[PDB]
Amino acid sequence: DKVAVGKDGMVATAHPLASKIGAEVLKKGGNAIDAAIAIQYALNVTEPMMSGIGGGGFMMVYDGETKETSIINSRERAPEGAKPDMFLDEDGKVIPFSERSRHGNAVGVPGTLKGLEAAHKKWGTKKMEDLISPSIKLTEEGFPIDSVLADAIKDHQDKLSKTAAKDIFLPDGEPLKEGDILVQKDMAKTFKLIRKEGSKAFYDGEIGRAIADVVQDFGGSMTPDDLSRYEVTTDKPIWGEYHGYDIASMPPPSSGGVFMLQMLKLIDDFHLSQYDPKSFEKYHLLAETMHLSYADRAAYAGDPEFVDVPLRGLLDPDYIKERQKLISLDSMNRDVKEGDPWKYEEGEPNYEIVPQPEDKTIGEATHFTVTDQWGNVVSYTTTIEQLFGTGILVPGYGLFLNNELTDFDAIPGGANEVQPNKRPLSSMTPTIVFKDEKPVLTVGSPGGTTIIASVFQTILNYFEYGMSLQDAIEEPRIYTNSLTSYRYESGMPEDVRRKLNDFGHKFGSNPVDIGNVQSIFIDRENKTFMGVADSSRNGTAVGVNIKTSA
Ligand code: NA
Repeated sequence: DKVAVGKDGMVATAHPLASKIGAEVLKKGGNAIDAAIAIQYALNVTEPMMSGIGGGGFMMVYDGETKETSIINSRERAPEGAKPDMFLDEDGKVIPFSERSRHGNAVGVPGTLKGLEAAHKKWGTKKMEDLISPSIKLTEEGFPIDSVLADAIKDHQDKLSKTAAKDIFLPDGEPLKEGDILVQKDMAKTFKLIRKEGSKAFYDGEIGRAIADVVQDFGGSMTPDDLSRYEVTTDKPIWGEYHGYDIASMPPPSSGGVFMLQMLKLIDDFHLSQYDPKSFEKYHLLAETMHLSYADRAAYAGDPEFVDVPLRGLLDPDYIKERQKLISLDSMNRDVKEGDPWKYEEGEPNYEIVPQPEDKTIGEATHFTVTDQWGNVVSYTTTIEQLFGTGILVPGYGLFLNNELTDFDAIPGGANEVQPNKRPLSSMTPTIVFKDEKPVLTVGSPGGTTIIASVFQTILNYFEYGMSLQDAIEEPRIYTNSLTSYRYESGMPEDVRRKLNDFGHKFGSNPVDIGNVQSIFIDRENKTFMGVADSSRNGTAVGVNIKTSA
């Protein structure tokens, strides 16, 4: 079911099998981290277009013992053979996203598996053999697919029809429909090999060199030395405060936390509870806020190891006011340029503001969350950049490679320019909300740049409007990053949309799904966990109740 309640454990994932697997891990004494790993593998199996060991993600973990919140950063790095103008042709103009998404240089160094390694060596309590076996037997013996997978295959037949993925997903040229069984023998082989040799086989073994060869064959410049040079990082979350709660989220190289918190700070003083959850005022103010935030994102966000992001000025109260001057109910801001936070901050941008064309299909990830009986809290957002990533299947291994490096700017000079060993700017937002410095909520969503809007709104809907968790998730969302791009979910009143367009907005004719939030609420005063999965997909929440003497 989409909503469940537990007392000793709780799991919320995008695929039911992964949910029941993680729940099983919790059931026989495992913790939230073990479950997180098992769920990662199960998601690799059942939803290979969203997450994988050929991709990367951000894993937020709240430790039950040390009471510390840390982040396993497994973002992909560019090879040192990667160049700033590698997204430009010989004529100095931007290669279309359709070709960029599938090319060799779009592939970054996969970091997921090493992230799982670090997580297992820090908080792991069960043998990873046990954690990977169910996924192995899920790829070996097959499984009946869901509607999301089938629709994804049918919508991306063309990308899959040029790689080693056809003979698996397009048997005779026909995509596997809902109910069809998906068998992945080669994937099972890779999982078994990893079960044998560990991460060694991936980063210093046959799998690595194979990935290298197929990448170079697709025009890439990645070497096995690039793989063997890779290490995950550990990040301290970015902190904000909203209506008495402390919010912990993802800092650079992700843009999620900073500007989600910025949107919160910007819209807080308008008190949206004053208006109706489907009124003109709320939607309008949301849009006006998002424009400013994304405007800043397009100019000030990038890998902190390479460029300086002005966090301190992006969240400064006086700066927030200065930007709030541009937000009003009586008019619409038609000149949406990035603000100047550097006033309120020591330092100077070591780059320039470089305009980018908006040729970006927006990609989808997967987010999941786990909670155990020891106060450990896991909120993991993992991704290959887009559905099936590049589409490139590692030959003989049945593994999809990401196109994460497209998250870089096509035109160099900016903070998010292509640099070697540099991590591309992400929009993912794994987030944990605390009260009295103790975890009470988990928020996270997939869908590239829209994620920030999905989380924000959700959080808003939960605290400003005080709605229930499922109501906060299911409450229709909107998205806009410019005066040209607008999206709205099914649920917005037609007259309100029409008036919004009369005010200068550009909402389209038909609605689309925005994000997919899985969340876990921690009710300590009732000693239970509540799990909710978004209806946008076939997500699932499963609770765990363990008897004493067990
Ligand atoms: Na992304």
